Amino acid sequence: SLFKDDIQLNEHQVAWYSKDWTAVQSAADSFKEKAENEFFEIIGAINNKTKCSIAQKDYSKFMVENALSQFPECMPAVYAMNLIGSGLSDEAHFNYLMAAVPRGKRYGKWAKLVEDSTEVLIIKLLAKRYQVNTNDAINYKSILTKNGKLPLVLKELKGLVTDDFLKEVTKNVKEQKQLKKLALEW
Amino acid sequence: MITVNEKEHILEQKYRPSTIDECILPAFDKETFKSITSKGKIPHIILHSPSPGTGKTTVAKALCHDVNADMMFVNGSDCKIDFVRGPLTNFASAASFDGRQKVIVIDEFDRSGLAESQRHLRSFMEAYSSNCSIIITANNIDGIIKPLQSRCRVITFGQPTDEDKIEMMKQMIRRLTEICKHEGIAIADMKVVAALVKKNFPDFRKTIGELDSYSSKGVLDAGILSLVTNDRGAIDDVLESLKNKDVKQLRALAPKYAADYSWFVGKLAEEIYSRVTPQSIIRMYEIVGENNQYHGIAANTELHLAYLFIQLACEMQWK
Amino acid sequence: SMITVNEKEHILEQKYRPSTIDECILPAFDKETFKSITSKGKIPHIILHSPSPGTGKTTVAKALCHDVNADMMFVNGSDCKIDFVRGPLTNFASAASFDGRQKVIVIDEFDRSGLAESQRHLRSFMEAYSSNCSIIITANNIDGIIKPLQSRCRVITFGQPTDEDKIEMMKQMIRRLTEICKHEGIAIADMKVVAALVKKNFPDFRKTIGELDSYSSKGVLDAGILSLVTNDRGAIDDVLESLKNKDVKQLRALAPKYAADYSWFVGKLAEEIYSRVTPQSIIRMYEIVGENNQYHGIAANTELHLAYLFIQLACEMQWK
Amino acid sequence: MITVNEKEHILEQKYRPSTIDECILPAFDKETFKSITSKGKIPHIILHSPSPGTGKTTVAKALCHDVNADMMFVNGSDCKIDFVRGPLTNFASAASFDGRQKVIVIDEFDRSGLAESQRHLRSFMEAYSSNCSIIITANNIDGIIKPLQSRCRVITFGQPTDEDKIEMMKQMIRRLTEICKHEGIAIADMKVVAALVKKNFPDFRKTIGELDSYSSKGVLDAGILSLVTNDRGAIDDVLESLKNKDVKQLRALAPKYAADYSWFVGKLAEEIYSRVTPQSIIRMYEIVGENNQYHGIAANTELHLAYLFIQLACEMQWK
Amino acid sequence: ITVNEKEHILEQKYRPSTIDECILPAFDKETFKSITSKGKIPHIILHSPSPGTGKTTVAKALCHDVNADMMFVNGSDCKIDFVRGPLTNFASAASFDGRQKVIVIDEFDRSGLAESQRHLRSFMEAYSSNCSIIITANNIDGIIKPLQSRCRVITFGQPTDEDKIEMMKQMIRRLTEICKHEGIAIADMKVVAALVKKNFPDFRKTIGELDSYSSKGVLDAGILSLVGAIDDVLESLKNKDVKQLRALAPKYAADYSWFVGKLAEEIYSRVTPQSIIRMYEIVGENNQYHGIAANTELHLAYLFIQLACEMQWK
Amino acid sequence: MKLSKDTTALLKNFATINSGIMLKSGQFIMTRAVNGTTYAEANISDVIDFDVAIYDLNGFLGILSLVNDDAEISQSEDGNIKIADARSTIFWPAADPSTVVAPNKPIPFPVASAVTEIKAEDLQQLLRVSRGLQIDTIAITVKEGKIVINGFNKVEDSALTRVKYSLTLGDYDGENTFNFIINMANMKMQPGNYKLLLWAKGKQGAAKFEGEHANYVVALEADSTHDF
Amino acid sequence: MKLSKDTTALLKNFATINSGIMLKSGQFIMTRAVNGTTYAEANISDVIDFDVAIYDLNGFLGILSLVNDDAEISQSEDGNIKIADARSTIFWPAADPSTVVAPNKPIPFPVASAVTEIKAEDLQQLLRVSRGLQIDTIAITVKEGKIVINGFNKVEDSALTRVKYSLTLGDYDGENTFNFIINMANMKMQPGNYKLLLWAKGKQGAAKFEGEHANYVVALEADSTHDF
DNA sequence: TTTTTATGTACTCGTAGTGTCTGC
DNA sequence: GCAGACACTACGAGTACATA
Ligand SMILES: Nc1ncnc2c1ncn2[C@@H]1O[C@H](COP(=O)(O)OP(=O)(O)O)[C@@H](O)[C@H]1O
Ligand SMILES: [Mg+2]
Ligand SMILES: [Mg+2]
Ligand SMILES: [Mg+2]
Ligand SMILES: [Mg+2]
Repeated sequence: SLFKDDIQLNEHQVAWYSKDWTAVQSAADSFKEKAENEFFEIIGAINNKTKCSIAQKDYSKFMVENALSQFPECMPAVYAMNLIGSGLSDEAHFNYLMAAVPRGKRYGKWAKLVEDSTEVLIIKLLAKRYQVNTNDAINYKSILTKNGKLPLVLKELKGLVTDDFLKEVTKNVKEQKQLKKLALEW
Repeated sequence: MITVNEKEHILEQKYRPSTIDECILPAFDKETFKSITSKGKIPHIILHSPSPGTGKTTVAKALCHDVNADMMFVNGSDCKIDFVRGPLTNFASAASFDGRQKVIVIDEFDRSGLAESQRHLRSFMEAYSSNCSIIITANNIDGIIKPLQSRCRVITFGQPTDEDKIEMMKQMIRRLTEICKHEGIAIADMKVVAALVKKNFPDFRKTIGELDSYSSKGVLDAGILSLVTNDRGAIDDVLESLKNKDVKQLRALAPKYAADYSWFVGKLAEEIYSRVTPQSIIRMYEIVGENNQYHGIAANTELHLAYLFIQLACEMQWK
Repeated sequence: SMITVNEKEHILEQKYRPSTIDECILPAFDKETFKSITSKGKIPHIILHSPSPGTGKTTVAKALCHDVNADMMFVNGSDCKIDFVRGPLTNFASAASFDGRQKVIVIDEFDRSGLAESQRHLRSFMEAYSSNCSIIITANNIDGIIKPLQSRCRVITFGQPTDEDKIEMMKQMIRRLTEICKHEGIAIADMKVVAALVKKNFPDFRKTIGELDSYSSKGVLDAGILSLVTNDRGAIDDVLESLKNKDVKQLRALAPKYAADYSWFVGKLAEEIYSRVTPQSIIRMYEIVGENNQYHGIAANTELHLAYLFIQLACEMQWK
Repeated sequence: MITVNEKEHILEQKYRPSTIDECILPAFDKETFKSITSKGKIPHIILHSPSPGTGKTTVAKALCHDVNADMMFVNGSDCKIDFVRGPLTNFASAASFDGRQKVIVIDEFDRSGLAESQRHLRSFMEAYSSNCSIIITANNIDGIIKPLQSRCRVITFGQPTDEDKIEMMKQMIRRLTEICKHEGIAIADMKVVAALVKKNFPDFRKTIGELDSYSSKGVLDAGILSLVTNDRGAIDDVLESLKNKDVKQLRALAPKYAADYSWFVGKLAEEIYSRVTPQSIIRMYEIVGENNQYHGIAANTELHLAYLFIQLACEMQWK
Repeated sequence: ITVNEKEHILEQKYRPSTIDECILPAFDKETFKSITSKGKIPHIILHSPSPGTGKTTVAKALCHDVNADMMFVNGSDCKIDFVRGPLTNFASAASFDGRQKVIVIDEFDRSGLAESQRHLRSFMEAYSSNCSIIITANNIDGIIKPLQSRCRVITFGQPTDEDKIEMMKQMIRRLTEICKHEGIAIADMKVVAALVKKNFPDFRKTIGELDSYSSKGVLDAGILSLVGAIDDVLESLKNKDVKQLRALAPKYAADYSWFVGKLAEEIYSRVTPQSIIRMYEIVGENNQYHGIAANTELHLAYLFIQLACEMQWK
Repeated sequence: MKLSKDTTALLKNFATINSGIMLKSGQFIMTRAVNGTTYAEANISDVIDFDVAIYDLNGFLGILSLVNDDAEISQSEDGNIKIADARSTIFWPAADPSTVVAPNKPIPFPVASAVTEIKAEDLQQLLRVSRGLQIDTIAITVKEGKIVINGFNKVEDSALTRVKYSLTLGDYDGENTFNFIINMANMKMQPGNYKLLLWAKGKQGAAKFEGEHANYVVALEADSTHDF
Repeated sequence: MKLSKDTTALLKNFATINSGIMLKSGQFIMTRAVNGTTYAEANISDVIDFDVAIYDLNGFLGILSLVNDDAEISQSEDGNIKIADARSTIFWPAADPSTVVAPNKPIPFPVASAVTEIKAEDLQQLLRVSRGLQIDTIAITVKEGKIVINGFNKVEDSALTRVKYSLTLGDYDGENTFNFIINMANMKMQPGNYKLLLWAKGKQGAAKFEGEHANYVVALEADSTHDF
């Protein structure tokens, strides 16, 4: 900045006035906050018997049913809507779930399985190599573990872990680590 | 007093209000809009309402008309990233030699596939805010990214109070009466106008459309009232047969509605919902869901609908 | 003869397509509104919809343009993507006709979800060019049209006649089918055939004409064609008498006989048992037979399914 | 007279009928096809039947042959919406310099994922109806959307009358004799051929397939007849295990009779009617009829049979 | 005996390569050899409700004895864009050495492959002059009816008494040869006979248990007692851990048809008799209403709730 | 019958108006856009010797570019279009005449309400300036004795009041006052000098461009003004 | 050892047939499609001195394209492969040879029952016309004494009735009659001239294309007809 | 108070690679 | 006359929907 004066502009003004569209793209990606949802305002109405009209709100049978399926008191209604409610309207689905699900303040955290990304990768590798289903692959993994041939088999299969395969293994970019984990597999 | 555009032949397009005072809005919304027009400068506004025909585009143009702004009306679906990089920058950076505030109206900007462009727009707002303002209108507010919603004054149309609704409906009755008088439509019974207003609320566009449709013979008398207060797709015969547990009439009615099974089942559930006990609501939705789930599976469809009728007639507890 | 004939078409329902509103067989209120529109000289935005096919939505959409003498652009709705709207449709709506006619866009079958975004681009379009051009949409599923577009159009629901309207429409369709048979060379040896064809496929006039062409393979509509149309596959005396006697073994023997044409058998059986049983037994008969017919396409052994139905009926019916 | 495709080694594909007269069809349906051929123009047709091997594809190709039509055969599972915008529109818009009718055969067009494509067809079939017609063949008519069914002549196969069935079985026996003559198979007992035809009706494809199967020795003696009648032996082991309430043997016998579940439930009702006390007949019919009518939605067949065995062993009283 | 030294799994290392090497019932082996003698191969569905009898092995052996250019496809991998792509390219193109081409689709009833089967409907008639398909299935009802019409359905097994004793003899001899080849010592031939008897006719499970025991080098008590694939679900049912069962439902939501039968089998031993009957009722109703359910995860979760609440473990 | 490169360039320019064309035996070709905005007619050197409808004119011109310039176009024995080259032959499909939107008869333009002339240089400058200032509409009007073309950008200027370009053709000795708006998208013609005829009768109107080889009729915008 | 850019461009073409490749000691490379519908071979300049199996060939060639042309390629001490070049060094995992589909045996193509030639320009014109006319299969046969290639669109022409394209390749001189059908999807060859050897006997046969860089053999379609 | 099932199909947007013609 | 500009296509990302 040769001109040592200037009130100085923000990054957006510098990007736009200069018409450097890469700086404009970065400034726009600055606002790339993502993932907005208000499904739990609907579920609360189902749980707390609040008044709530879905004639103007977005509805999700999968999200509503999976949220209500976290507590056994609602499992009868979720089961019924999972059997005979698939061909119902979203309004009808919501109406039934309000009429049937018993009242209760039950909000909590969903039950999610925490997986060994390395073990998932090993099972997927064994299923790809031997063209078997998932449980057959797990049985192969058990047999190769209790035989000591697993380091040998993993060594023979280390070349099969392409960078697209790791996308199927796990979306966490820390997948790079497993990559090195598989590079050092001897 | 009323705004008439002789270029338009469609009634709802011919009588589009041109001023904030002419629009039929909630009291607080109209007060805020009058304040905006009085203070002389227009902020960044987002007018949204999922219910169509409440007045978003009308109010945007009326704000621009009251402020006497240099308005650039743009179809939101055409406001792609190149439009922001080009025409919007060209309009923002152009010098104004008349003191008119520059305002960009982006009508119906709630497309998800434009999110990226919207992000660019946000950055645009941080560079040319001192030169122009933006009035977005939308139906799905979730189609507008969160930074845009946060940077603007978000006004939710079609969300009135009960007294607001009474006042708006009286104003709409008066406006339809003035439209009839301008159009040469004789009003023999104001109950027709009242029924139209109450039936098509809060969609005013659809209200004026219904007025144009039912005012075909030029007179609004008791016949048009009976036509408006009617339901041409009413299912009442099936509902009354179920209420009476009339097996003969249900057996006769099964083939009448068996042709459009999906639509009839939907409408029948929708109608029974409001006329039965809560536990009857549970049972009705279970019965209807099962019967519809086995639609393509059953052999005789008319028999399947008669089976549904028997189930409902036996298990329903009408309030 | 006041019946339009597309000489270039061989399929019956395409050959005999009405070209004016008066020729169209419509409910009273709908035809009245269409005559009113054609009388007003200008066409607003319209949506002709019905879950039932073959009610006349496309026919009336073309006939309105014909009567008003409108410069029409007939577009397959499924090709009406957003770039097509941004291109030829905008140019057509903004430009004027060389002869001063009103321009109308007919978007036939516009009720796909994949076009919703395109429909979104339309909701400003329809307000920008409403002075010069209008849009007439055809739909089967109204929910395939976004609610703003419904708000912008006059929505007209086909296939919703009154009882007297339905009687009159069936009379008119019978007369039209008789005139079409006269033109085509189909001898009508029994008018009951045409009446049953009209009553059977109502309100699908396209299916009506198509089935008229189907059952006219022998050039005549005699009594055999009537037995085929109404599905008259005989009597159910053995089953009924064995149910009344509670002859379980006879019913086990009779199941495979009627296992073949299950839908006809179950319908006829319901119709016959309805009259020969006590009112208390009528509800239970409908319950049993409805469950059995509902689970048909799932039952692995249809003969065993019919045996199960027979046993239930023979045990639970009270034969008056 | 019999049509032979020497490039085919599979017997059911080698002797595919090439004309309508060579087909074995009900009287009225064959008459309809002959009328369509005599007129010279083919309409939009939907040949359907849930029973495979009734001749829908055969009759489509035979119609196109007898009419001498410019045919485009297409696997319906590939007829996506771009396949209609491209190949189908190119084929239909091409001219007919020789006066031949253009017909598109969409074979097996009943996948749900094609619905949108089918929707795109309902205007297509009306734009090109002057020169191009479509012949859809399906197993599940519910996979064809209602507008397409409205635009077509729907012809349901595999649903003949008793006289039609007698005549078709006669013709099928004679055709099988001709096929065994051509192929070099010795028929030492015509009752074997009659047994094949009466067993596999109306799936003629499976009739010829089982003819190929049992003619491994080149001759059809009376010993093959006991193998064709498909009696599959008796079921004394399961009945005794049910009488003794021996759960382990029932679990062991479940995968055995999971081979042909339909035949097994039939034989089970037929036999166990005699071995349970008269007071248990209604309950046993309830159990067996439910287990049979819920089979098409049972994921695990062996588990379904185990469940049936447990219900019977727990609730039945034996003589 | 056929051996593949490149393989490290015994069931992949010692897989029979011909029909004769397979330990099958007399009638089944005779029909297979007649089919191979016929010269060509039609579309065939090998069905075996009882596992481990060797439908994959018999399919590969058919391809080997008829000398066919075989492409082996796992059913779960046989998605529709794979059928449109490589499979079409294989079936429409002739072989360099004039052999008949054959596609082997293993366990075609396992997953959401119904659209692939409905696609295969026309595929099989479009290329029948050059390519045949051999589908293997444990539950024949998983194969759509048009494919069953287009294929010859061969149901496996159900051996006679003489067939059973001869097959057990052949399996004992094969196990002895495999032990001699792998260097494993047989302390008692009665133990080998008892293993073959215990796991008959699940030969694959026998070879799998042998491969599990392989690390020792001898054969002693491989019949064990203690020392599963559903251990997590079983333990969480015993503990009445509703949250862990809810978390486990999506894991086995993959192959419900296999999991539900495996669950019934594993529960049958560890619970009281009246609870055996009750488990069969609950699991059977759940399996019965599976075709209606839209999300198998929730269906499996409800089954877990019911079983956990009603089981009286021993 | 060969196709001189001038004929092929003319056919390409026509393809920009309609994806398909219906050319009959002679030396006269014509096309009209499916949305009825522009129409074109022209005489050319090469002689058409058989009637045939092309569904995809652009692909036909592509395959023509794929062979030698002296290729021989004829009607194949099957009835298609045979392009004979040195070693190769291309068979292009003949479309059904009903599947191509084409004019029924050469539409005769009425007697003009105003006449002027556009030099090819002025037209090229107008097009290049349209690329530059991004003007999307034009207005043929009168400016104190002369006939002028005003160029506006309707995206940023919706009322057509801020003139971005201005061109002066000839003078207007008449007494009428008109303002014919034309959308730039409908200017599908190739460069050259054009006698510009303008016809208007109340609600009806059109603008014809007569060139030495081709004539182009263009529909005016709905909100054009005139007093004829 | 380094891979000259001609070797790299050849391997990029060999990746179009098989996603991986197995390189064995020598100055010779080969690959075949996993379904066995096409196989390729090529004598290459750069010497391969150690056996190495590459499962991901395209990613490996992307690694190659980045780090210079004189890149030293070898196998690493641990067991993988190493690519060192002045500024950088990259390690790539060496896959087991059983993980890559290799043709195992170099197919000794028999003495051709028919021989012809096709120039690079003819092949380019054919590919362009096929991209234009939607042509997906070709048929090499004998027409009026010359050897011709007829291009068909098998989609709209299931029986190969209407010939859409035709090309001549010279006289035949022989005494046999044939019609070898080739699906265009199986021709992954790079542009250039090709000596075409068509061999057939009974039910077996193949079509070999000897090029200026590599030889590509392809399998005939099912219903190919010959009288050898 | 929390928060996403697999497969197949369809559409739109942005951008980068790519081919091809042309202006001082 | 050849860089550059103009247009066209191929592909990744995001969204949406039906059915299981
Ligand atoms: N009949 C048989 N004879 C010999 N070994 C068999 C037989 N059946 C299965 N096996 C063993 O099982 C393994 C593969 O079994 P597989 O064919 O997958 O059975 P399934 O398909 O029923 O699970 C092979 O390694 C083989 O050793
Ligand atoms: Mg608006
Ligand atoms: Mg229609
Ligand atoms: Mg078929
Ligand atoms: Mg297996």
